[PDB]
Amino acid sequence: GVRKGWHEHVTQDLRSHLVHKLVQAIFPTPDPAALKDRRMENLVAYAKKVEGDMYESANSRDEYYHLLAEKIYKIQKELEEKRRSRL
Amino acid sequence: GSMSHYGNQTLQDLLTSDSLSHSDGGGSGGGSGGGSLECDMESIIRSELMDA
Repeated sequence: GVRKGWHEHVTQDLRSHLVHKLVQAIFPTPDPAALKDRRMENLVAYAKKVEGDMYESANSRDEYYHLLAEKIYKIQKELEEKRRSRL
Repeated sequence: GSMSHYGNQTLQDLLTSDSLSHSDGGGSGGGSGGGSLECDMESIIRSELMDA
């Protein structure tokens, strides 16, 4: 990873929180304890790869947040409409 | 970020509230009826999770 001055403007808390949402979107968790299930290692792995990718892709944490909020957005509605009304 | 569809404010505001305003919230759930509905979604998910 290259040294981007903006990464000092984003702490683990914010990013790990966004990682958490990535999981909450991909996996409509019934209970916060399903976020510590065996599927979690996999979802959080996906979320970390995803988060890290966009973290490195952006030039501001807000941008990285934005573009990630975009992919998570579409993922949410994708799963919702597919499973609900297109089938 | 992308917003081809400009109606992203719902999701952006959600994040703004949870992540920024509330700051910490790494324990949240709300899947009424369960959370294993992904099903077909898991297929593309396998595709996405496979490679970094």
